[PDB]
Amino acid sequence: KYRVRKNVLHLTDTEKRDFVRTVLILKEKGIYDRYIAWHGAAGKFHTPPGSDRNAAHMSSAFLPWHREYLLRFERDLQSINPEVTLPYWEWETDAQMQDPSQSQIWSADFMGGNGNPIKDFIVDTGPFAAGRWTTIDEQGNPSGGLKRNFGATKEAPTLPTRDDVLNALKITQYDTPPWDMTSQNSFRNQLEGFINGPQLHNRVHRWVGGQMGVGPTAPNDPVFFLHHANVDRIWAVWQIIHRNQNYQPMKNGPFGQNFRDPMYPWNTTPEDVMNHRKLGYVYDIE
Ligand SMILES: [Cu+2]
Ligand SMILES: [Cu+2]
Repeated sequence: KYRVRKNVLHLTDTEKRDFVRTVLILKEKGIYDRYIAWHGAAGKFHTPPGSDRNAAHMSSAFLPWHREYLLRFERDLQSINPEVTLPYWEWETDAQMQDPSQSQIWSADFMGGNGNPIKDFIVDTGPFAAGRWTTIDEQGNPSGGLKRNFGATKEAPTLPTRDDVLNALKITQYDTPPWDMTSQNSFRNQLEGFINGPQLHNRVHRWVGGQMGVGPTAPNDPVFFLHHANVDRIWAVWQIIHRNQNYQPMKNGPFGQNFRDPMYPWNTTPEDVMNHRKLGYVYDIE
């Protein structure tokens, strides 16, 4: 309840400067790379093998997986700078703008801007511009630059709306069998965005483009964590609202998806991260 995750737009220039600096440090130290690989590994871990579901996506573990993932990242920032916490990108408000790409999150002192269509959508502004920040491909080999291409996709010309987010918060069950991308009247499948996809979470990735367009390379873009911080806030808000609801499946789901299963690549369980306050953080909106 001490660490407070703030909205990006409420950040002081110094806070924004300190977040970036710490992320750059994690990168230099070789720590940042551990996160990208954990994510890649996870999406490759199929539950069960042959199934669509994996440890980190397309099933019930989606929400807790990333919560643990973000918890570990924040602790790592914290080891560098005890004053630094993970902010969130409230994409639903930016979506209200005439031109969302005009959001302050993309300023040169923070995330940097859109991709340069002359350099194949390589990002050349900001702290994470090519030549300042090295990227890795799916194979673990250098890929040579952050790429972004906002709203370029026919399927996802726009970010998700405030109404889209409110409509997910109305769903009663955390998830429903068969605990996959076809799960109906499920908050998890809804938020993840497979209901008439891409919506919500999935929709943000498609809208951002570049590495953020494809799962395995998503975290190469530091905006990945800001986005997942916002996703985690929505879940946390749901938990407050539907407080007689609990995680599902409690059992009989596939191994890795149940309440008390370890979440590959770690030993952490969904039970372990069910209460975010217990983890030592809370979002501003409280
Ligand atoms: Cu993920
Ligand atoms: Cu994601």
